[PDB]
Amino acid sequence: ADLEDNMETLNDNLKVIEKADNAAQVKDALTKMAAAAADAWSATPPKLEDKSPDSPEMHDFRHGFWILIGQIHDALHLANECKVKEAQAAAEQLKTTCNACHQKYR
Amino acid sequence: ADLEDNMETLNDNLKVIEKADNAAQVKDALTKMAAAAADAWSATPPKLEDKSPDSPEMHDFRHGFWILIGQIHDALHLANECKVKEAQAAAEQLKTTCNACHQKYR
Amino acid sequence: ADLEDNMETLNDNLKVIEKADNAAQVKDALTKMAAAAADAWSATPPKLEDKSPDSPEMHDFRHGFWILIGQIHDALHLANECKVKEAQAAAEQLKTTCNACHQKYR
Amino acid sequence: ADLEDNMETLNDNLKVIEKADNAAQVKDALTKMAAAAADAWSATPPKLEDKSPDSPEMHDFRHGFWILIGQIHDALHLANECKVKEAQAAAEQLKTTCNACHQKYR
Ligand code: HEM
Ligand code: HEM
Ligand code: HEM
Ligand code: HEM
Ligand SMILES: *C1=CC(=O)N(CCCCN2C(=O)C=C(*)C2=O)C1=O
Ligand SMILES: *C1=CC(=O)N(CCCCN2C(=O)C=C(*)C2=O)C1=O
Ligand SMILES: [Zn+2]
Ligand SMILES: [Zn+2]
Ligand SMILES: [Zn+2]
Ligand SMILES: [Zn+2]
Repeated sequence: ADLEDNMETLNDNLKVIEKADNAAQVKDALTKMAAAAADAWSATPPKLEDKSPDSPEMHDFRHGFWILIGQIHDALHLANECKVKEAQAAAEQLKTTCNACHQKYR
Repeated sequence: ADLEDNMETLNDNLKVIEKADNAAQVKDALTKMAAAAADAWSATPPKLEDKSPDSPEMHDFRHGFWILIGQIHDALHLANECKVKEAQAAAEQLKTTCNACHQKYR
Repeated sequence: ADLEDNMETLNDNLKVIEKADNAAQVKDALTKMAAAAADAWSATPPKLEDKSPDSPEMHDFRHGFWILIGQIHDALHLANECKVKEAQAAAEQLKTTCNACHQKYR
Repeated sequence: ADLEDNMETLNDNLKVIEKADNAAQVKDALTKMAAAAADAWSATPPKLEDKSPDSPEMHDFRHGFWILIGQIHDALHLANECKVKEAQAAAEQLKTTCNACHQKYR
């Protein structure tokens, strides 16, 4: 999937989680988020088109995905344990990682 | 790329790290490994081909890559700090993750 | 040290980081936060003094420290890399973790 | 507690995790190991007393506890999801981290 589509998948599923009634819905969403974040790994964002892959900027760009992936991984544990409110909080909190990357690279 | 080729990227780059003389070499190899781990995320392994994308087995299989990716993330920081020896040890330590997945799923 | 004293140390050093114009000062402050956060691990806050040490509340309280500890760990690598602004932003970001625990447990 | 006593707690609990019959027994042991590893954070090992608190050795020593704490955290989630063989597997894998530290500093 292209970068924009993975980003839409991340946005859609954060909202699903916010509004979720049960653990299954939160798990399903976090699962789709993980897959989207992992597929985005390799993408070159428009603002860095003129920079190579091994470029310093691209390393720092990709670093935000390691952070996101890790927060997704741990939130899915909280959902697996039926700790719905807790998993919803972890999801709300990882917005800071979304925002930081957008602020610098969108 | 396919799962086999991602494994070859992981294997190859690990020996590069093993034998490397400087930080830049280790950084480049970890970067390639991180892309290959992320790309592997959604692969279905030959031995789980009778299991569904949402099944305990496929969740456990992907969990192994969350762990791998985490370890590669940290190892790159060590490489970035030019802590080459400490980076090669992390790369050695994460081989436990490679092998753990293999024993269960290869 | 007690929990209040660890909280003062976390806060005081977060302010040092915000004010800092160099990596050395951010590193040192992140190091002291790490120590304060690990020392707070086993504290029982007043609002949970009526709860079992194995309660879901107490497990969730300690989980907030795990999150904080890992955010400090990553920010410190950023600081070791002389990514002064990126380390400051990470420190800014982990305030969400401080805020979340406080709102539930203080 | 002092470094030696926390190391006893780490070692005793590992062996309890080995032999455990149920998830409750693994959860409880891992909880105890988390606390022991967090309490050990600050400790100056005998082999490094003559080093500065901000020497590379001490930074590296503390780093190993970050790695250990994150691994205990993840295993505890597996134990809480009743994935007892997977939590036992994760626990017995900790020894990669235990051994690496002992090799350099014990
Ligand atoms: C975190 C979970 C997260 C969300 C949510 C998110 C959403 C998001 C949207 C809705 C867009 C707009 C899509 C569009 O083009 O209309 C968007 C765009 C970009 N993002 Fe994002 N994003 C989240 C996380 C992250 C992270 C962690 C990074 C960088 C590491 C990142 C980056 C970007 C970039 C670049 C774009 C613009 C891409 C484009 O338009 O082609 N996001 N995101
Ligand atoms: C860790 C860094 C890592 C390495 C290195 C590695 C290597 C590796 C090789 C060389 C192969 C054989 C490829 C072939 O075509 O014969 C192989 C195969 C598989 N692996 Fe692997 N592998 C590493 C990590 C991991 C992890 C973390 C997992 C699971 C989460 C995993 C899984 C597998 C599977 C399944 C195979 C078989 C694939 C096939 O036959 O098509 N590996 N790996
Ligand atoms: C994150 C870096 C963080 C900061 C900063 C912080 C600050 C802070 C202050 C300044 C206080 C007031 C202490 C006082 O009485 O003088 C305070 C108090 C509490 N905190 Fe805190 N705090 C941060 C993080 C966290 C986290 C992550 C948790 C829980 C996981 C947490 C908890 C608490 C609690 C409980 C108190 C009240 C203590 C008491 O009144 O006895 N904090 N924090
Ligand atoms: C990880 C799970 C882990 C285990 C288990 C473990 C065990 C252990 C023992 C049994 C000892 C000696 C016991 C005694 O009573 O003297 C011991 C001692 C030391 N350790 Fe350890 N240890 C584990 C992990 C770690 C980690 C991650 C580190 C460093 C980051 C570490 C370090 C040390 C040191 C230093 C000692 C010697 C203590 C002394 O001589 O005073 N260990 N550990
Ligand atoms: C998902 C979350 C949840 O709480 N449940 C109920 C069954 C889980 C039962 N338990 C334990 O109490 C400990 C492990 C375990 O699996 C879900 O299905
Ligand atoms: C890569 C690793 C390394 O040590 N060096 C040498 C320059 C170090 C520059 N520094 C600091 O000393 C502290 C932060 C920082 O960026 C590399 O180029
Ligand atoms: Zn967690
Ligand atoms: Zn690290
Ligand atoms: Zn990082
Ligand atoms: Zn996990």
